[PDB]
Amino acid sequence: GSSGSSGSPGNRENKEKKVFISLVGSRGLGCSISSGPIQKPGIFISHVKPGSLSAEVGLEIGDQIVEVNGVDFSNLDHKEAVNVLKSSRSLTISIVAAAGRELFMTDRSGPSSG
Repeated sequence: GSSGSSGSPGNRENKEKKVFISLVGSRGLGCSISSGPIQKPGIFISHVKPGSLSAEVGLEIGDQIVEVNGVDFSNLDHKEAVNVLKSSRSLTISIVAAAGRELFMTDRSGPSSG
């Protein structure tokens, strides 16, 4: 085997990241999603399991789901966002890299069993 590619670079972005979650093989999502208020409605991650479909991508608490597989998760629900999330295996989630991290960061209570 012998083949090298330098590829053509050219990119400049930070916010709004695309994370594709694949529900195949030995790997199942293990992150919790929450529902924002009326002022900040949406789908935000609450927790991420170690070695989950979200952990693999490096998803963290705050990553608000604004889009999923080209879906409008900016006004979805915990049922619609889940149904759509459970709709197919492979889905392209578009987070804003800890969009609403303050929705959780703000004070650290630390629940036991929701």
